[PDB]
Parts: sequence; C-alpha cells; structure tokens
Amino acid sequence: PIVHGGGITEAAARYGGRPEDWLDLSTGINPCPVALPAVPERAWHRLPDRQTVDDARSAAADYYRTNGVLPLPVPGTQSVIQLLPRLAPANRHVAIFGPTYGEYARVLEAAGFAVDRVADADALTAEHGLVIVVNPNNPTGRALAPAELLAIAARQKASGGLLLVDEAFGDLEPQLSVAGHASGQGNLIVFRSFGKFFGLAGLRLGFVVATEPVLASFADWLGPWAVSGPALTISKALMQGDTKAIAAGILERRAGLDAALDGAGLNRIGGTGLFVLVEHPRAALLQERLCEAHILTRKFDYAPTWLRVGLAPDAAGDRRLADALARMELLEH
Amino acid sequence: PIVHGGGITEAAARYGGRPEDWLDLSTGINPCPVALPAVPERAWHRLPDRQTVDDARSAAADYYRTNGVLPLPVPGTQSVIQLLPRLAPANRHVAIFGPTYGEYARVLEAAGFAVDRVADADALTAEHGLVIVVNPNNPTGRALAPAELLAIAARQKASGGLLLVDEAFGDLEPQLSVAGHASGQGNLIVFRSFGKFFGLAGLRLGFVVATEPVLASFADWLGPWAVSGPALTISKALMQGDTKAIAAGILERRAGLDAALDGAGLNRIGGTGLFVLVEHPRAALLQERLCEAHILTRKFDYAPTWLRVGLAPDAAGDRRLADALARMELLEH
Ligand SMILES: [Cl-]
Ligand SMILES: [Cl-]
Ligand SMILES: [Cl-]
Ligand SMILES: [Cl-]
Ligand SMILES: [Cl-]
Ligand SMILES: [Cl-]
Ligand SMILES: [Cl-]
Ligand SMILES: [Cl-]
Ligand code: NA
Repeated sequence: PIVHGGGITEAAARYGGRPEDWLDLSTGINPCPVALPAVPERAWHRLPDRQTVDDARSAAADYYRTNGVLPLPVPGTQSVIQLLPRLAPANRHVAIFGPTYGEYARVLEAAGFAVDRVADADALTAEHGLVIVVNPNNPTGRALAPAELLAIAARQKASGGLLLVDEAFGDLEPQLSVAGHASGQGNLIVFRSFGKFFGLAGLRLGFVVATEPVLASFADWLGPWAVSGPALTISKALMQGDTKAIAAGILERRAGLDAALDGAGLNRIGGTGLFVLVEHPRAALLQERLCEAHILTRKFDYAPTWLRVGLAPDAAGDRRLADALARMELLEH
Repeated sequence: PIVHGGGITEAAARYGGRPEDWLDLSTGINPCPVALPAVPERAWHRLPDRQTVDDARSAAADYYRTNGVLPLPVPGTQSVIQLLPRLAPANRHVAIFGPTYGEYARVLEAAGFAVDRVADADALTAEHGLVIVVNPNNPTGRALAPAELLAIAARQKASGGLLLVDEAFGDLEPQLSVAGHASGQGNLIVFRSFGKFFGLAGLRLGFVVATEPVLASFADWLGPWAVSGPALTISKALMQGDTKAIAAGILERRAGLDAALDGAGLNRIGGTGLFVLVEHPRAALLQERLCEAHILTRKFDYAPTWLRVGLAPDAAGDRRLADALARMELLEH
C-alpha cells in the first residue's frame, strides 16, 4: 500500500513518544477543526433517510456553486476512486497529470488499465479514455485555470473521452472550480472532499458533481446507506454556515508556516492554503530528523528531495517546527 | 432498486404527516438507541488512525468471541456485499438460502453470477462456489444451528466452495454464532452488523470475520480510511460496555410487540428479537392501511401475505399499533 500522511501511530511506535505529543504536519487537513454542529439523536439512530441525503445535496449544490446540479454524497473520495475502473473506457489508457496522489494509479493499474503519467495537455490523445487532474495538485499545488480544464475536456470529448477533476484542495480557491460546468461540458466529473477544508477528516465524506447518468451510475454502484447520517447532518450545517472565517483561519496558519520555513532557510517550491511543498537535497533525512523530534511530515519515495509540510494548529506549533529545524543534528546517516 | 425498510421520507410524502410523527416499524433496528459514548475531538478531526482501528478490532474480537481472530471493520455490511463478486469463484453458481435480504442476489446477478435460490442444505452442490446464509434469517427469523452451518461449510470445502454467514441479527443469540470458527473451518466468512443491535444505524459500520488472506483481500479492496473515526470510537466503547442490558431492553420491547399483534388477531409466523414476521391474506393492504395511520411496516413484492413489523420504542407505540389495527377500514380497495 501507499504510505499516506497521518501515520502518527506508526511514527510514535518507531520514534517514541505518545501520539498526542506529536506534531502531525504530514497531512493536508485544516489543523483547527470547525466546531461541531448539533446532530439530533434521530440522525444517529436511523438508517440515513432520503431527506437527510437530499438536504446535504442541496447544501452542497449551493456551497460548490454547481449551477443546479445536485452533488452526490459519497463515503469519502477513495470510495469513488475505486469505482473509476467501472467508468473509464476499458480498452483505453488513462492519462494522469502528475506527480500526484497515488491512489488513482494504484486503483486503475490494479484493474488492468494502462496509466500514462503526463504533465501537459499536449501529451493527451484519443487513446486516453479518461484524463485525471488533481486541481490544485497534491502535492505540488499546481493550479490549472478553469479555461485550461474546459479546453482539455472539449478536446477529449471529440473521441468520447472523460475528464475527472479532483478538487479536494479547491475550497480555498473557488475561482478555480469547474464544478459549475457539468451540464454544459457533458464529459466532466468533479470530486470534492469534506474533511480537509473543514478539519473533520474523521468523517468519511466526499461529493461527486457530474451529469445525471453518471451520478446515477455512482449511486447504484455505492449501494444503499453508503454515507453516515451524522456526516450528512454535519456537512449540511457547516456548508450553510460561515466558511469565509474558516478560510481566513487557514490562511493565517499558512502565513505562520511560511514564516517558520523561510526563517529556517528552506526552499518552498509549491503548495496550497493547507500545505507547503519544500525542496531540500536531504529531504528524506530531514523527515527522519523531524520524526526524532516527534514532528511528522510527508516524504515521497518517487521524489527524494521533496517534503510536504502541513499546517500547525497554532504559533507554538510553528515555533516547535522552527526550533526542531534549528537544532537538528547532522544530515548524514 | 430494492425498497428497503426505513423509508419514512417517501411514506410521509405519499400518506402525509411529519416524519417525526410517524411510527416506523419497517426496520430491524433497536428502537431504543444506546446512549452515545464520548468521541474526543481528535477522533472527529484526524483521518482514522491505525490505533483507532486496532482498538475497534480488539473490542470486536472480544465481543463476537472470535477465538483470537481480529475482525475487519467495514463501512456497513453493504460495502462488503458489493465485494462478494471479487471473492466468489467466477465460473460457479452462488447458492442463497432464502427468501432473504435481497441485496446479495441483486449484487451478484448484476455481476453476472448465476444465483440459485435454495432452502435446504440438500440442494447444495459443487457447482456452488459460494453459499450464503443470513442467520438468523431476514425476514423469517429461521435459525440454523452452528453444527448445521459447519456441516455445510465442510461439505462445500471438498470442492473449494466458500460459506458466508451473515449474522446481522445474531447479537441476541450469541450461541448461534460461528464467528469463532474461522481458523478451524478455513472456508467460512461471517458478516456482523453494528447498527441494528445498538440502535445506531446512522453510523455505517460492520465487521468481517474470516481467515487472514480473505481479510487482507477485503482490506485492500476497501482502501484507506474506509470507516469513520467516530464509528470506530463508539463501537469500541459500546462493545466493552454492558450489552446484557441492551439485550434485555430489546426482549422487553419484543414482548410488547407480541402482545399487540396477538391481541389484534394477527398470525405471527417468525421473527427475531428485533422484528416479527406476520402472515395475513391481505398483508399488502394491511401495510397500506397502517400507512394511512402513519405507521410504516415492511411488505415484500415476492410474498404478498407477509408483513415484517419492527419494535416500537415504548408501550405507547405498541398501543398505537394495536389501535390502528382495531380501527382500520375495510381491507378491500
Ligand atoms: Cl517512548
Ligand atoms: Cl450555483
Ligand atoms: Cl488528494
Ligand atoms: Cl459550460
Ligand atoms: Cl400532511
Ligand atoms: Cl473468544
Ligand atoms: Cl439483513
Ligand atoms: Cl472449527
Ligand atoms: Na460517521
């Protein structure tokens, strides 16, 4: 399997300490979780009712500005990633803009698809029945403009190709979103994530924006009661609340992280509101040394000079990171 | 799709009333939800950690008496039903003891398997690569003894067949369970459900008990972070608590339902602690008339004389049902 960010259990087992003493900078989750809305006993007790679902879907249509399309709630983005083998044309390649989140290639290659890693729209052909872009990208933060994405979609449509845009990290940049273009474009699918922006990744919740035939396919494949009642209640309440304050809080924490990393002499080469990509010639060794300080960060086997650093919850965490960098022992083995 | 129990949204739309005024007797959920344990902010905020998972798995191993096998948490039983097409031998039939929960046949036939409906172990052959028994059965409550199940498993093993036992309704009858026999039997898989017994079906949580190769297959197919952090926290706490009082409460509510149904002159032909199966020559019309009283019950297109009635939450609900039966208008259209 892929070693995703968030592995505090394994890190604390390997490097010591109690998990709650660790500073976890290895994910892209909002470090300051929004306050929980009320969840009535009924929502805990009953199989999730159609009304609970529909309320969540209307709230999501408003929040993601989907131009009337009701997004489909799904139990976490992984659950629909794993259904992409049923939607992608089976005798065509899949083009993935990368380097990116590795579950797309893992899932599609396990299902026997040929996956082409690409970086530019210029590498896209009619052999690509599905094109995947994480926008903005994880882990580089690269952002394609809406018009580039729609031009990609239009070019693939001529051969019956689909474009999937995973906007997991797009809540801070609503002007990049193509979630309003599903009806007009026709061959466009958008994934949205709930846990990262709202800081409640303990819930497993995502949304799909697509045409009705495609949404009906996803619904059928996922089966009844796929998404928990609490998740649907919480996302309705929070999407109807004040998300501007959430975004402003995130940007404040990101300014704090920038100052810590810059003041430590590290080279920031990308990121989003929720994480920074650092390049350093001994990045893997930096990750290990930070672990020895009980600070977890994300490294990548395919990019030995990359380190992805998520936000700290407060200025004391920023300073904890800076001090660990300043006091770190030789970067040799 | 199948019209499962719990459809209060649709019923209230068709027959009027506010959903919270309806008496929902159309499911098999414990009508008296257990009190919620504490869920620390950390469990809401973080992607579900390996430690949270492992704690839930150890609690489930103790609670289901699995003889050392760590059950795999899954996001609701439907999520592993939908993976049965990947586990069943692809060029063999599937035998399903029925009439039963219809998702097994729906999922397996959608995947191109030939499904044989059976009622007796005597109809089982080597052509059956997978045999499915819901035990005790939904909706009849039929119970096979552990020794009959193990004899079925042993007979299928000779041809490399698997036996799946869905013990969704087995928490009240722990002496029927074969969840302790996975290592010794080798070709046995057990599904357990969380929402029904504990009355918290808003959470989507089940467990799989199987050999390690099979559990590792399910884990890989489900992908990372499949089960919510709150669900895993709650099930650990509640499985370690006092489940005897939960069972006793359920049996009290079931005695109340029996008295209501018997005193109304209805013929009970089966059930479990969590529901009663009634036979009546105009069952479908009874279901419609109860809907007119804003009481929802479960009918079946394949059994026009069957009505499944779940528990009411209190004696006032029992009396509401009895009065609706006593005052109901002509059972003709
Ligand atoms: Cl230690
Ligand atoms: Cl809109
Ligand atoms: Cl991502
Ligand atoms: Cl458009
Ligand atoms: Cl009304
Ligand atoms: Cl045991
Ligand atoms: Cl069932
Ligand atoms: Cl045994
Ligand atoms: Na949940």
